[PDB]
Amino acid sequence: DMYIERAGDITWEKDAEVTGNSPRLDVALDESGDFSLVE
Amino acid sequence: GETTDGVYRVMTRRLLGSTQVGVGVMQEGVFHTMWHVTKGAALRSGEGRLDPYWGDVKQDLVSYCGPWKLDAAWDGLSEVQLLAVPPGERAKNIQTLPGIFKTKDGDIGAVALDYPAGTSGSPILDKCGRVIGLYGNGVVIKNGSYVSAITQGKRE
Ligand SMILES: COC[C@H]1CN(c2ccccn2)CCO1
Repeated sequence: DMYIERAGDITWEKDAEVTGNSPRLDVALDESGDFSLVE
Repeated sequence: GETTDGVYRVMTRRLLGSTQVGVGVMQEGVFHTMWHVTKGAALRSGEGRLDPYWGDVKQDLVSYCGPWKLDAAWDGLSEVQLLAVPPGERAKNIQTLPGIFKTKDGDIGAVALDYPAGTSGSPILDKCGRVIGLYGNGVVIKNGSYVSAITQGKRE
């Protein structure tokens, strides 16, 4: 069986670690909910 | 069980030890997570039971105890925060500027942050703290890096 356990509040943290890029990708979504790249 | 608003880990004792299969959001008495985390199964919160209420495999979303409540949207311009809850690790906010998933049915925001599979269902937030979507359904691009969609449901 699956169970839930609290992990925290949902708040914006000022001065959180800023990382990650912003790629623009052509993608397709199938009936099973799987995303794939369109080329 | 615990009905306080906040982020929660989705755990299972079926496998070896206690394993974290995902994360979710409690808001207005409803638990929100990704479909691939629970497969639509019932959830336990202490002595209490959470039953599925709405779900969709294509959207890869599921709600418990009531209808989907999260309706905030990425403004398409500003940085956001992934409130990542990794297996066995403390909740941690990560700021990023989202990319774009261009589909035949419109554009969706995307976050290029790489975390373990059991981090699926972690909320993405705007500057106001509102949940604009869940992290965990995406694609693996050329250089093997992971890019998740900012997956948001519909509030009826
Ligand atoms: C090279 O690919 C790395 C993994 C990343 N995965 C994730 C990551 C975060 C949340 C859900 N799934 C999907 C499977 O591939």
